Amino acid sequence: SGVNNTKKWKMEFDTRERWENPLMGWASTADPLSNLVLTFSTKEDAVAFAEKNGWSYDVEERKVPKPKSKSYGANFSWNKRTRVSTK
Amino acid sequence: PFDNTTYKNLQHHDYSTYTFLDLNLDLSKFRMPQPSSGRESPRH
Repeated sequence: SGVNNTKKWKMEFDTRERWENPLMGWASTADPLSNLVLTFSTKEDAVAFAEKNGWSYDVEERKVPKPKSKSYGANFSWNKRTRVSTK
Repeated sequence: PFDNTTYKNLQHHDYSTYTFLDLNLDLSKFRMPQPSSGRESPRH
């Protein structure tokens, strides 16, 4: 439930081939950027960094949880369906 | 004659297994019509 890892913007790169190492079965890669992840305060900072380095990019808009209407009292409604059958 | 020496609550010595529910059944003709929430149950 913690939300502390949804604070900052991230920039990552497209996943490329990983294959099994013949000797051991380890995951081999030839992609130098496979582990590169950058952190940005705002979407504008990330886009500006991508532009100056020449990377094409996709930006996904931030998803914020909808504000909900919570009410303990609704659990015991006289005539509504929100009445709970168990606690 | 005022007698403060005898226990007068001896009827319950003769109560049985359905006394309470038999009385509840007897009282059913005296009750006001129940109110309604407007649906059969919260699951309707």
